[PDB]
Amino acid sequence: KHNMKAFLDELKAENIKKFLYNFTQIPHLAGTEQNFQLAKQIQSQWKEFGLDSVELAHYDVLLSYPNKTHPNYISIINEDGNEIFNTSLFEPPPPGYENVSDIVPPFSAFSPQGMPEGDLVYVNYARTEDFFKLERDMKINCSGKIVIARYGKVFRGNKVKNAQLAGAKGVILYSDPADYFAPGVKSYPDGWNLPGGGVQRGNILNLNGAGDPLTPGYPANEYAYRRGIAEAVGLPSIPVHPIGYYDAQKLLEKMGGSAPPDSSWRGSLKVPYNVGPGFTGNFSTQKVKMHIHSTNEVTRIYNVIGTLRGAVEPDRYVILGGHRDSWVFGGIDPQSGAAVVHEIVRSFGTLKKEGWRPRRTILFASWDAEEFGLLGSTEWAEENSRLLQERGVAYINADSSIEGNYTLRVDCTPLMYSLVHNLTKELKSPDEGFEGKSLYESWTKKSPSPEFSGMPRISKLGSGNDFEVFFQRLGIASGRARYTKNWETNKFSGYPLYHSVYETYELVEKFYDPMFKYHLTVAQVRGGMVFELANSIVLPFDCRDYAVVLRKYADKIYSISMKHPQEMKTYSVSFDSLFSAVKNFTEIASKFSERLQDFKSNPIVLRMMNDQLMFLERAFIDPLGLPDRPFYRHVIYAPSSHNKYAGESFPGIYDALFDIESKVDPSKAWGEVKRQIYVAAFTVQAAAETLSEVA
Amino acid sequence: KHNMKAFLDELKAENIKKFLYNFTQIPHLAGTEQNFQLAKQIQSQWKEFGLDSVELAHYDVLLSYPNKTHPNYISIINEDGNEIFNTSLFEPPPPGYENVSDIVPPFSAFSPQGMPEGDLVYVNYARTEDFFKLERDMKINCSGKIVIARYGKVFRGNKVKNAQLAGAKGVILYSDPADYFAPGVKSYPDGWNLPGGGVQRGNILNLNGAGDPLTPGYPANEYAYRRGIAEAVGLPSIPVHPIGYYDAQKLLEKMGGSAPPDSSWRGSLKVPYNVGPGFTGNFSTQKVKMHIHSTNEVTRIYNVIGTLRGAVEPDRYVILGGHRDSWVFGGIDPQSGAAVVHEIVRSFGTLKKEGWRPRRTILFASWDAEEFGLLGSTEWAEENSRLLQERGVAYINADSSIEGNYTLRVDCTPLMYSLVHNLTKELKSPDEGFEGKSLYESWTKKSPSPEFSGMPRISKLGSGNDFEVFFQRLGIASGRARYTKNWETNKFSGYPLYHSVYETYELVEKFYDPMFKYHLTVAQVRGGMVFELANSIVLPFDCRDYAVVLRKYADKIYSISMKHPQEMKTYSVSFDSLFSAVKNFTEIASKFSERLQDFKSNPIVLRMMNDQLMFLERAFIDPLGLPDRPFYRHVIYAPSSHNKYAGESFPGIYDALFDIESKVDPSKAWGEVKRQIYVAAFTVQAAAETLSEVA
Ligand SMILES: *[C@@H]1O[C@H](CO)[C@@H](O[C@@H]2O[C@H](CO)[C@@H](O[C@@H]3O[C@H](CO[C@H]4O[C@H](CO)[C@@H](O)[C@H](O)[C@@H]4O)[C@@H](O)[C@H](O[C@H]4O[C@H](CO)[C@@H](O)[C@H](O)[C@@H]4O)[C@@H]3O)[C@H](O)[C@H]2NC(C)=O)[C@H](O)[C@H]1NC(C)=O
Ligand SMILES: *[C@@H]1O[C@H](CO)[C@@H](O[C@@H]2O[C@H](CO)[C@@H](O[C@@H]3O[C@H](CO[C@H]4O[C@H](CO)[C@@H](O)[C@H](O)[C@@H]4O)[C@@H](O)[C@H](O[C@H]4O[C@H](CO)[C@@H](O)[C@H](O)[C@@H]4O)[C@@H]3O)[C@H](O)[C@H]2NC(C)=O)[C@H](O)[C@H]1NC(C)=O
Ligand SMILES: *[C@@H]1O[C@H](CO)[C@@H](O[C@@H]2O[C@H](CO)[C@@H](O[C@@H]3O[C@H](CO)[C@@H](O)[C@H](O)[C@@H]3O)[C@H](O)[C@H]2NC(C)=O)[C@H](O)[C@H]1NC(C)=O
Ligand SMILES: *[C@@H]1O[C@H](CO)[C@@H](O[C@@H]2O[C@H](CO)[C@@H](O[C@@H]3O[C@H](CO)[C@@H](O)[C@H](O)[C@@H]3O)[C@H](O)[C@H]2NC(C)=O)[C@H](O)[C@H]1NC(C)=O
Ligand SMILES: CN(C(=O)CCC[C@H](NC(=O)N[C@@H](CCC(=O)O)C(=O)O)C(=O)O)c1ccc(F)nc1
Ligand SMILES: CN(C(=O)CCC[C@H](NC(=O)N[C@@H](CCC(=O)O)C(=O)O)C(=O)O)c1ccc(F)nc1
Ligand SMILES: *[C@@H]1O[C@H](CO)[C@@H](O[C@@H]2O[C@H](CO)[C@@H](O)[C@H](O)[C@H]2NC(C)=O)[C@H](O)[C@H]1NC(C)=O
Ligand SMILES: *[C@@H]1O[C@H](CO)[C@@H](O[C@@H]2O[C@H](CO)[C@@H](O)[C@H](O)[C@H]2NC(C)=O)[C@H](O)[C@H]1NC(C)=O
Ligand SMILES: *[C@@H]1O[C@H](CO)[C@@H](O[C@@H]2O[C@H](CO)[C@@H](O)[C@H](O)[C@H]2NC(C)=O)[C@H](O)[C@H]1NC(C)=O
Ligand SMILES: *[C@@H]1O[C@H](CO)[C@@H](O[C@@H]2O[C@H](CO)[C@@H](O)[C@H](O)[C@H]2NC(C)=O)[C@H](O)[C@H]1NC(C)=O
Ligand SMILES: *[C@@H]1O[C@H](CO)[C@@H](O[C@@H]2O[C@H](CO)[C@@H](O)[C@H](O)[C@H]2NC(C)=O)[C@H](O)[C@H]1NC(C)=O
Ligand SMILES: *[C@@H]1O[C@H](CO)[C@@H](O[C@@H]2O[C@H](CO)[C@@H](O)[C@H](O)[C@H]2NC(C)=O)[C@H](O)[C@H]1NC(C)=O
Ligand SMILES: *[C@@H]1O[C@H](CO)[C@@H](O[C@@H]2O[C@H](CO)[C@@H](O)[C@H](O)[C@H]2NC(C)=O)[C@H](O)[C@H]1NC(C)=O
Ligand SMILES: *[C@@H]1O[C@H](CO)[C@@H](O[C@@H]2O[C@H](CO)[C@@H](O)[C@H](O)[C@H]2NC(C)=O)[C@H](O)[C@H]1NC(C)=O
Ligand SMILES: *[C@@H]1O[C@H](CO)[C@@H](O)[C@H](O)[C@H]1NC(C)=O
Ligand SMILES: *[C@@H]1O[C@H](CO)[C@@H](O)[C@H](O)[C@H]1NC(C)=O
Ligand SMILES: [Ca+2]
Ligand SMILES: [Ca+2]
Ligand SMILES: [Cl-]
Ligand SMILES: [Cl-]
Ligand SMILES: [Zn+2]
Ligand SMILES: [Zn+2]
Ligand SMILES: [Zn+2]
Ligand SMILES: [Zn+2]
Repeated sequence: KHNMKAFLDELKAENIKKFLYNFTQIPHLAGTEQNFQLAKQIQSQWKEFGLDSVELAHYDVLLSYPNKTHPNYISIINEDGNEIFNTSLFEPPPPGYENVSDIVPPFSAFSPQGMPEGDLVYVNYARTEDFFKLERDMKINCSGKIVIARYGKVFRGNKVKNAQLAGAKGVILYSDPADYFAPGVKSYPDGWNLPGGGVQRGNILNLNGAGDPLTPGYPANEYAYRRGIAEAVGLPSIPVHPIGYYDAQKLLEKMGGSAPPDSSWRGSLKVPYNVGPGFTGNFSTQKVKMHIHSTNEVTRIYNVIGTLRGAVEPDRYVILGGHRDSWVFGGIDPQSGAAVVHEIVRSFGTLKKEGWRPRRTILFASWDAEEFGLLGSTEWAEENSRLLQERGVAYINADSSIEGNYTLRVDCTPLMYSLVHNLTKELKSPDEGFEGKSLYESWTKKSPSPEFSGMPRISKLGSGNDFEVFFQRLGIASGRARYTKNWETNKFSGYPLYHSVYETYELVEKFYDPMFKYHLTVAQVRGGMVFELANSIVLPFDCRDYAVVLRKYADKIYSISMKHPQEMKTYSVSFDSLFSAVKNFTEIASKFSERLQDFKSNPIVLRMMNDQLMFLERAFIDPLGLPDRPFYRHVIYAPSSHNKYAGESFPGIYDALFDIESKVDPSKAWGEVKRQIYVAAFTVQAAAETLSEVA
Repeated sequence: KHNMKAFLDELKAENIKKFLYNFTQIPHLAGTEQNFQLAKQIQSQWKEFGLDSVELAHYDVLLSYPNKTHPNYISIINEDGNEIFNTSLFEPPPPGYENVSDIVPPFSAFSPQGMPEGDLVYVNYARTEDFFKLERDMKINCSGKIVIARYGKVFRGNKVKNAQLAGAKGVILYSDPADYFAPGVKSYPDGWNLPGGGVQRGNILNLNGAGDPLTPGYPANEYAYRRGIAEAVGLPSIPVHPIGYYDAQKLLEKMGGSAPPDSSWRGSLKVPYNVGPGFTGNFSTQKVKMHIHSTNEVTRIYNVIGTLRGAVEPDRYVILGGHRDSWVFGGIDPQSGAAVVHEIVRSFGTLKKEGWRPRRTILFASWDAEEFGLLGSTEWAEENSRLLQERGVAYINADSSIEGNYTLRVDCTPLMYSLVHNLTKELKSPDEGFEGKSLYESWTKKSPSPEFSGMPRISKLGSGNDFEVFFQRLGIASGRARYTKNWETNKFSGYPLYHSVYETYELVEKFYDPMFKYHLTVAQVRGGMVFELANSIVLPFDCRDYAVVLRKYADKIYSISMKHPQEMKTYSVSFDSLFSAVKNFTEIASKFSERLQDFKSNPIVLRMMNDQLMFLERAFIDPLGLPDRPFYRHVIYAPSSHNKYAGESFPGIYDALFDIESKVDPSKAWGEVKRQIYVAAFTVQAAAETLSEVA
């Protein structure tokens, strides 16, 4: 029979291995010839795997690259202007890859050019609270200083925005062993830790969902009208560069001025972690000088779009998407995900060649330029937004399949919670000590829900990956799954070799998943979810799960507000409307659920309830967007204004409440709280009403 | 049988007559008790007529009313400050209505309060070109002057905005017999002309689709958060008041300064129509003083919403809507339309009681506060926008059924052109000399298409009525139809007694439609269109008709641009992308049409092509809206920036080109032309692509 089990059993660990090896022998940087040739290989193979159509969709977008003949570096300069210390021009390439060309040296994509000279201030992780501590508590002024911050905790783009708003004239990012060196593990190539010469690449934009900086709202097609660079969205205004911890030690060891304010500001190097500004007495006349010569350039990018036409509802689209572009070899990020997508396509294609077709259309995507700001997925969705909003059932992301080997990690819309629970109960756990047990059992055991015993943790979607346009702009139900580490026993940030040259096939095969069994399990979870979304007669969404989280989020935003009881009295700040809307949502969702369970080969009633299910995510979109963030349109979920990676619930209210006690005009600020309460209450009630009887 | 003919034959002229009489014996001003009691009567009757459900939807919105104890008026004052002439405090009530209370005196709804004193400047119709002539050609400065303008040609709100931007400190509006007195016809009550004491009421807002001034984007429900008045949308900043032509003669007869610049500036009074500023020599020290004391007040309004549930596609909505609120008795505006809606409901209800149901759901609406800025329809649509955008097939408006007795007038989306042609070929002409001929024949004869012999004229939708939210904000196919005058033989504006106390039942029964046959024909057209939209198995829209008009509009916007050949060369301004998109739209629409004609009791293919048809209007919506007009989101059609009543095609391009030769930075201005060309081209291609095969 042609059922989910036939699909899942066709998936092979050994095929994933082969594809990963194939995808990671050379660098595939967005906008380079090698990434175009890999796109053409993916297109050809998806066609031979059996998809009905596979096309390239290309766009011309702003990318950023270092100058090959004028390298970026940082110096300590003396009184006279001599450069007495210079940071590295490249990461020591891994064993066997020392003759690979076209390895892009470490840089901060989209840095402006500059040669700023000045005194260092150390700002910890450069979080919002870190700058609060510096400015308000320690009375340190960053204006005209170069700030040095450790990577970790938050998106680097938020660090740069925070530094900018504090008046820094440049930013140095570095990897502290406290955050990127797990105790007892060796450095690559003998272990999975970051060595001292290793450096994390990454973009430092603040795009807030805009896509290509030059064409917000519209696809960067052949006749697109582009903003000039001065009006581009999201570019930083001060130079930025990343370094490793051998270099960082040399910049930090001479720091003077104030002591760190507590141990949460000290990493693991043998330095005092003084905050500055500037160096101690003997070296006080020495300065730091940045040399940045990267250029921004409009460059062609290529997405691969494959289509498996639905037999019954070809106008309903389930999308499996992940990126192809990498910073260097991309052994984890993204090729451990793309290898998995490639095997999923192969499996669906073998069913297709035996005569099967899914009920709904499945679209497969190999996105380009994700590393430069989610540009490929965003421009494609801008191009096709009318199709996606009227026909998009769901979007399943497929970047890195592993960042650890401990247990499963799922972030998704509440609408997919029951789907995930049910699917993981039918899959085998790959974990040692859980032979013959379900993935649900092992996952639940190692990652319990904080709210309910006997269930596993499923997190909110944040951002920093290609589902952003589909979920937060367009309101299509979205989700992601991968294998992860134990975040309890280990206090380091993501995985140590993230965005480094050392992220290789060998990293994965030697130290993460030698049997490719974790990969295979992630393929079954992603593949399984897509199968169920594309094939179940009733869409596998449970509106009642949204009702439960909405109450949780309402309670949580109310508790933030109730830190300010006097102001709530003075300004008549009531959450009554939001709680009322949530109660109504609960009631209506419960009655909808009964109709769904109880409605006869009547395809119109079915479709009309599949359309109610599909448009429920869509109902939380506000076409006016959030304040000063027009492309974040979902009212329940947005990326945190302080950390793009983290999701925030009732973001409009959260941001109106944040730091409200430091606003100069409290009537005005509490007015905007009330406004946002009204917006949320209205939108929740409106979402609820899409599930009432239609007439 | 239960077919369109049974529906149409059940409609009765004599029922329309009775309903009109019933709806026009007392004033039904928005926000007054009498309009609430009429809402409750409509609700009860629609229930007894057989609808499945009839509810009131109420909102609390900003309205405007004169002060009962502090009347608005205008004076000529002398040197000493004596008021030597005062305009009327009320229109002489018509015969038999002289004891009706609660007749609102003439005023400009939403005028601010003020007592400005100054010299008069006469600005003709206060159009954009009128102010150009004054300022640029005649060198007359309106700054600090009171301007007097004749009603006609454009929405009065645009006149007030133009006066404001010219620096006027107040505006006096008046009705010139040139525009409101048809030669050879007598004054009410002996004819249908405006007498000298008659005055046109109306709002002077510039809302640009926003709805309630205090709650743009969101319904004005019980917990709504309201802008303060200073941040309200669309309110004028200078006092404004309307007068009749006896009063106007007294203000104009002493005007001095420059002569009118040509005969297009002279109306029909025995005055020179001098432009001013100020009065001639003997009276030069006399001034005009306005006394305005109207107040803006948040007031409850009530829409009546009736539902006739669909038997097959209950989640697809065809809406018939028109307003109930009137300035005074509303004999034409709106009750000649509402009487027609009431008979349509009665007819559909008689079919329903014999067991019939339409295929799709039909919603019927009696909107409130249309006269105060389309507030009822807008707030309801803001409330229900998610339902309407995913389920709204079409919206058929039903304000005034007559403004003349010569022939039919239709304004609608190109998608309904074939529907209208086919329906009017099956209806009987009510016209003298066309006994036994079709409405199509008589209409085509008296109102030929300018483009094609053998077809009738169908115009673009403008604005100034309740379809605005449904069409220009939400992208639901919309249309309207009424009986109209011969605009050829008569050079007057709309109908003379528009928004005057003299608009009565007797006006209609004596002078417009004594047999109610024109009413009945409009009921058959509106009713017929609703029937066909709600009941035809394939939605009655022809995508190919959009292709034809899009080419016409492209040619037209290109010709405007080509008035500037040097700039088009210098700035590389190409319309190629827009013509390419239009050609593609034509090709794809033609292939879609063949699939539609040729696709088998397969309900999913049918529905998937009914969804393609229904979402085609929707595809022309840009969620970022037009520049500085976020609630005008349709890219093909918007209300003219110079005249809310008139439709403009490719409005984004049109406005970027308007007066472009007077902009200071031509590179910047031609850049914005190119930007708008790109937006239009992209949107047309995107609309076309919603009609390709779905997978
Ligand atoms: C969660 O769901 C419930 C429904 O189960 C919603 O309940 C509605 O609550 C609103 C308040 O936001 C009620 O509003 C009130 O309506 C009264 C009239 O309602 C009756 O008549 C109307 C016709 O217009 C019918 O639609 C309706 O069914 C009732 O028959 C008004 O008279 C009230 O105004 C008066 O009191 C208020 C408050 O003290 C004053 O400010 C006013 O000035 C005025 O004196 C009021 O507007 C509404 O009736 C409720 N509908 C019900 C019970 O069916 C919740 O609103 C919803 N939650 C959210 C957040 O949407
Ligand atoms: C009306 O409909 C037609 C389709 O019938 C559209 O035609 C497209 O036109 C665009 C231009 O806007 C063409 O774009 C060109 O694509 C070339 C590659 O296309 C081939 O390969 C791709 C894979 O990426 C396939 O998708 C495609 O089917 C072809 O096989 C590029 O190489 C071109 O770029 C080169 O030339 C240009 C122009 O001189 C340079 O600026 C570039 O730098 C580069 O040198 C170009 O991008 C596209 O192929 C056409 N599609 C077709 C024919 O199927 C119209 O665009 C459409 N109208 C509107 C307004 O949308
Ligand atoms: C995840 O799996 C669970 C458990 O299998 C699914 O819930 C179950 O779904 C079925 C089908 O709707 C329910 O069956 C119903 O039983 C009652 C009789 O008591 C009757 O109302 C219906 O005729 C129908 O047969 C079953 O009750 C329900 N079990 C629950 C809620 O515990 C759940 O739907 C799955 N989620 C998905 C697919 O997203
Ligand atoms: C308005 O009325 C006209 C004329 O009746 C409608 O056009 C006609 O629609 C019918 C049904 O699609 C077409 O019939 C077709 O005939 C051909 C054989 O030549 C075949 O392709 C199909 O099997 C079908 O029977 C007819 O050709 C067509 N006539 C035209 C275009 O002249 C029009 O659809 C109506 N518009 C509406 C309802 O909006
Ligand atoms: C655990 N963790 C992560 O998973 C970060 C997401 C990394 C990865 N995303 C990613 O690299 N995206 C790119 C582009 C993101 C964008 O431009 O929005 C990047 O962040 O530079 C992913 O989604 O798997 C994390 C959190 C905080 C931190 F500082 N470092 C890593
Ligand atoms: C012929 N003609 C009209 O039909 C104007 C539309 C009048 C009527 N609409 C209407 O009165 N709407 C109200 C409210 C309009 C709004 O606030 O958008 C008004 O205009 O004051 C209708 O749509 O039938 C016209 C054109 C120009 C002019 F100056 N006077 C009348
Ligand atoms: C990755 O796999 C592909 C597909 O097997 C290899 O590409 C093929 O290479 C052979 C031998 O050069 C050619 O004859 C085919 O035309 C290629 N097929 C394609 C592109 O569809 C590719 O070379 C492998 N890459 C590495 C690094 O091993
Ligand atoms: C990358 O850096 C190089 C070399 O240091 C730049 O090339 C120089 O550009 C300047 C200004 O145009 C010229 O006056 C020199 O003659 C060039 N020098 C050499 C060695 O060619 C180059 O322009 C930079 N590339 C960019 C900005 O993309
Ligand atoms: C750091 O790098 C700089 C730039 O390459 C070095 O300084 C240059 O050295 C050459 C050769 O001595 C001089 O002729 C240049 O004028 C110098 N350029 C600048 C910009 O200073 C410097 O020696 C390096 N420092 C260390 C410690 O290796
Ligand atoms: C793959 O899984 C193994 C099994 O847990 C990991 O290795 C162990 O890590 C724990 C937890 O910190 C230590 O107590 C043990 O000393 C390690 N044992 C062995 C056999 O090495 C391994 O680290 C995982 N790989 C990655 C990259 O996380
Ligand atoms: C308009 O028509 C309605 C309905 O026939 C009249 O309202 C009815 O009046 C009678 C007699 O007073 C009452 O017994 C009914 O309760 C009313 N029915 C309703 C409101 O549904 C109304 O009075 C007529 N108006 C005029 C001005 O003639
Ligand atoms: C309407 O006009 C009247 C009377 O000319 C206003 O009533 C006066 O308001 C002022 C200011 O509040 C008081 O000082 C007077 O004592 C009132 N006079 C009378 C005759 O009552 C009234 O407030 C206005 N109504 C509004 C603004 O809605
Ligand atoms: C125009 O109206 C005003 C206001 O009612 C009249 O002037 C008032 O007249 C009374 C009685 O003579 C005076 O006591 C008031 O002081 C006046 N008020 C103002 C504001 O001037 C005026 O007479 C009327 N003019 C004409 C020609 O009828
Ligand atoms: C209703 O229809 C009649 C018939 O055309 C209109 O009256 C005529 O108007 C024409 C055109 O200007 C004149 O030539 C005739 O003198 C009029 N004839 C009669 C019989 O009155 C009448 O004006 C229409 N009603 C309205 C309000 O337009
Ligand atoms: C920080 O530095 C500059 C002076 O160089 C000054 O303009 C700015 O306001 C300072 N802010 C402080 C001291 O808070
Ligand atoms: C019109 O009037 C005032 C002077 O009272 C002045 O400020 C304004 O600029 C004038 N504009 C002209 C003369 O163009
Ligand atoms: Ca873009
Ligand atoms: Ca509103
Ligand atoms: Cl992912
Ligand atoms: Cl109308
Ligand atoms: Zn990635
Ligand atoms: Zn990455
Ligand atoms: Zn009206
Ligand atoms: Zn009106």
